[PDB]
Amino acid sequence: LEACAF
Amino acid sequence: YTRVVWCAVGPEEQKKCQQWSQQSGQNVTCATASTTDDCIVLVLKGEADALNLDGGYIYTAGKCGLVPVLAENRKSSKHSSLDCVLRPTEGYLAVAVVKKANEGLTWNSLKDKKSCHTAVDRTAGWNIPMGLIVNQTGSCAFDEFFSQSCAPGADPKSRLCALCAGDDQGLDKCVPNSKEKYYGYTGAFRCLAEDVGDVAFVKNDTVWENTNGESTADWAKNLKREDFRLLCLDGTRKPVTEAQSCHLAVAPNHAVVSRSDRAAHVEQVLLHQQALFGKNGKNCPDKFCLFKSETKNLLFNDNTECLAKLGGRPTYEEYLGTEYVTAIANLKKCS
Ligand SMILES: *[C@@H]1O[C@H](CO)[C@@H](O[C@@H]2O[C@H](CO)[C@@H](O)[C@H](O)[C@H]2NC(C)=O)[C@H](O)[C@H]1NC(C)=O
Ligand SMILES: *[C@@H]1O[C@H](CO)[C@@H](O[C@@H]2O[C@H](CO)[C@@H](O)[C@H](O)[C@H]2NC(C)=O)[C@H](O)[C@H]1NC(C)=O
Ligand SMILES: COc1ccc2cc([C@H](C)C(=O)O)ccc2c1
Ligand SMILES: *[C@@H]1O[C@H](CO)[C@@H](O)[C@H](O)[C@H]1NC(C)=O
Ligand SMILES: [Fe+3]
Ligand SMILES: [Zn+2]
Ligand SMILES: [Zn+2]
Repeated sequence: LEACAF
Repeated sequence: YTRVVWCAVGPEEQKKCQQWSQQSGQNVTCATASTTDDCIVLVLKGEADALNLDGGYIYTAGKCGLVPVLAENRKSSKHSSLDCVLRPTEGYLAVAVVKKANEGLTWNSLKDKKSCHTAVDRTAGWNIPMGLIVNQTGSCAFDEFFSQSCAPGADPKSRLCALCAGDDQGLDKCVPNSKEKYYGYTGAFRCLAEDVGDVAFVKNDTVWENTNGESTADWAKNLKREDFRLLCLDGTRKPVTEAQSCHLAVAPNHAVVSRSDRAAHVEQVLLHQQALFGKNGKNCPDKFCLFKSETKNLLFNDNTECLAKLGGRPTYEEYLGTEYVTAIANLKKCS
């Protein structure tokens, strides 16, 4: 529930 | 003005995109990748501008900064004088579908059965049923709940890919694109129609559009609605006419996303393209129909009447809704 997954 | 670069997921989508590009005089051109996540990355790099996404993918894209632009709007259930482009979207019903002949099977006896999902990370095929199952079982081991599944995008050696079939040649088993026979809404419903799985996680429209002659596709053309039942969360089974009272969730409609800096241009180009190629568009059916692909839901769902403007210039969280975003976040804690 926070950062871009790439 | 600039051209808009669409991202096509897999080669069938690429073919349709190329026809669109030709017809639009290269106002739209095409990039292609093998999965939706890789398309999301092309957009983040600036090597494509936009694509239309299921809500679970909108969550991945939105976490990475991409924004919703226009949403699919299908035929309204109620009377509206509003033009399609201005009508608020209604969401679609995620459902669990089984064969009427598989008589003992309910929501509460799904453990160790065979399942068919649209793909990992999509709303009705995955985030809603697996989020519910994690919660009800109190366990993150959702990869050990069903005995075998087809869940495109999972590890091809794992139980979650055991039922997937790949392409004509049996290549690309379990890839999350239309090359996989059991991909997407229609692939997952085909997985149940052929009794490869005991249950399919799709949406209500899928069942109607692929039964009772609504599809002439070989695998669908003989299916009868009355041979299916929906699984309700209270443990009952209903006829597929009762989806309004026997669904898992109401999902936010698929929608186009783009970088924030190209959203207004993408919006303008799409409104004009759908005027040419949309339902009743100036050049559909004569030359090209943007929202047809012989039931295979390529680029857009076949049941899309138009892409509609969004109210409230919503962020991705606003567009998905807080409850759904929260549900996705909870499920992703498991992996
Ligand atoms: C389940 O989905 C089907 C298919 O979209 C819906 O039935 C269609 O509804 C529209 C709007 O009423 C009709 O004009 C179409 O003719 C129907 N299509 C078919 C193939 O029958 C149905 O309304 C949906 N059920 C619920 C509860 O939303
Ligand atoms: C699975 O359970 C979690 C935990 O109960 C649910 O998360 C809650 O959702 C409600 C309703 O939106 C919120 O008010 C709570 O803040 C959420 N709790 C937590 C700890 O995040 C989640 O909605 C459930 N998943 C599904 C698919 O129903
Ligand atoms: C209370 O939270 C919401 C917010 C936005 C929503 C939008 C939609 C439609 C289907 C959409 O986003 O396309 C449905 C439900 C929603 C619930
Ligand atoms: C191509 O885009 C330009 C600029 O909006 C416009 O003049 C033309 O009508 C467009 N044509 C098609 C066929 O999409
Ligand atoms: Fe979806
Ligand atoms: Zn409901
Ligand atoms: Zn807002």
